[PDB]
Amino acid sequence: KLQSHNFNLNYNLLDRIQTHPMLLETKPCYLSQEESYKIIRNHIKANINPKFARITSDYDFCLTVVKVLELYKPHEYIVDLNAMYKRRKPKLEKRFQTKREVEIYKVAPKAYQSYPIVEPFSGKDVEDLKSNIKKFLDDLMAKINEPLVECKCCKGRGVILN
Amino acid sequence: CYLSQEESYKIIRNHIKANINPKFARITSDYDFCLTVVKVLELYKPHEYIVDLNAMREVEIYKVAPKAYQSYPIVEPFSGKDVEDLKSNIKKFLDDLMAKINEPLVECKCCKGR
Amino acid sequence: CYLSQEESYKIIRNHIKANINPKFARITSDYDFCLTVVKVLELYKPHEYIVDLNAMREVEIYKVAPKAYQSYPIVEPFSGKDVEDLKSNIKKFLDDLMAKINEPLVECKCCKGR
Amino acid sequence: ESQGNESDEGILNNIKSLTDQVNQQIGEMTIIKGFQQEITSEYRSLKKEEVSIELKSEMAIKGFFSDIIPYIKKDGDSNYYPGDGRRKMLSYSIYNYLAKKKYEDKIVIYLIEEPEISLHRSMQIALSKQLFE
Repeated sequence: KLQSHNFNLNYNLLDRIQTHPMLLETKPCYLSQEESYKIIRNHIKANINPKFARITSDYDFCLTVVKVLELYKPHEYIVDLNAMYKRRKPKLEKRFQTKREVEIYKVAPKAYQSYPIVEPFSGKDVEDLKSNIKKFLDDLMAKINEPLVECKCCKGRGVILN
Repeated sequence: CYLSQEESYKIIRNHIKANINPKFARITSDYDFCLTVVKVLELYKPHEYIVDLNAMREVEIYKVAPKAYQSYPIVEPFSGKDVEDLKSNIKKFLDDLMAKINEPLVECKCCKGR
Repeated sequence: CYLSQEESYKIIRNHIKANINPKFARITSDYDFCLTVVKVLELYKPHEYIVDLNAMREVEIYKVAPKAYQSYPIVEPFSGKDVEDLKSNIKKFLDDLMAKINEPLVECKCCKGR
Repeated sequence: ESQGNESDEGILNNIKSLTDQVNQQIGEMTIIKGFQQEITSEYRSLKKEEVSIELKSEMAIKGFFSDIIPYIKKDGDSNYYPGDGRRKMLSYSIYNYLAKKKYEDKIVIYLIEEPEISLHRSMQIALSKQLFE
């Protein structure tokens, strides 16, 4: 059946000596750090529903996807365009917003700002590693594709399945 | 004997800080020029965050300022006929106000907090 | 099995803010890098400033910080052999810590709190 | 030079916490986070260096002492102003204030050259009283 894997993988330095290279695939393995982040970033770009969630910052060093939820009543509030400066007189302006965006998932291949570092993918077998990647990949996608309407009974607060 | 604007704001701030129910509400901004109270939209109080680790919309009630500052509401200077009229008026104002702050949150039905 | 240095600080802050009793103790510095809760060296709780208008040394208890910051005592990472053992340890430390902070003030005896 | 008591020390530490929170809050803005994230990518594309670019207020980094300045505040007015003649007059009171309590260990000689330049004649008489009376 062979490895049949496009992505490269690594093994423990100590346990390689006693084994054979052809027998390395069945032994426990872990994926690379940047490789793990690259896999997650590439799948997210291809799989997220644009309506349900929006990806704000995708970079080689950071990744942020936020959840877009629509408030049934169009939210209206007042903003100040002079709020960045204290001395001059305030000037008010009306703004209507309908899609309130909340941060859901964010990750980085390495320590950058406050982003959480992605953990490397690990598996006892190359196919076991693939299943672990697939299961976690589907879990993340499922969190992204959660439906989004706000409660009429529960004004404000959060979301209800739809 | 009408209380002025500044010390009227002082007693509300001191009373709010003194008797508040942190399980039900919290103070975000506590400044001599502005005061903000928000509602804790979160569950029962004892050790909720301590159990979810094992498994591994903001709202405001009262805003007040002694003087015009940003968009904060202006505090009203307490007025009354005499000293005991102030004491009665101030007392009832604080309780009805602060009952609103410490009022237990609405379960809100269909969203059940989500 | 031990919790992270920052995570250890995070839970104490969130839970201290939860059950804090404004009658006995007050939270002064509440920042992502430091935390300082002091006692209320003051008399009975309800309606003192009100009777004041009718008439007409601060002590810190807990100081913690996730990282070395100013002179704040450093936080300790919750370490447990078993995760449930850690959960029992984290709870016991918190009640011991927070029963201390809610302990009613001493009567002050000789100087009568003056 | 002035003595610092414990209460002032507590206020000094409290201010440092406030300025730190200001810098932390700046980094929490979306437009600030958006710019510094992409400008980091632009820099990384320029040169493969492992750095990050952050926007912080200069005062919050150096400390409140770095940019503290006197403000001539007219009584009954809440506005703070950086007039011009009052600046010249107040600049002399700083010299007056320092003269009293700055150099107690040396002989201080003042070389005042043409003080009347761009000075109102009423202020010239005021300076005359300071020099001789």
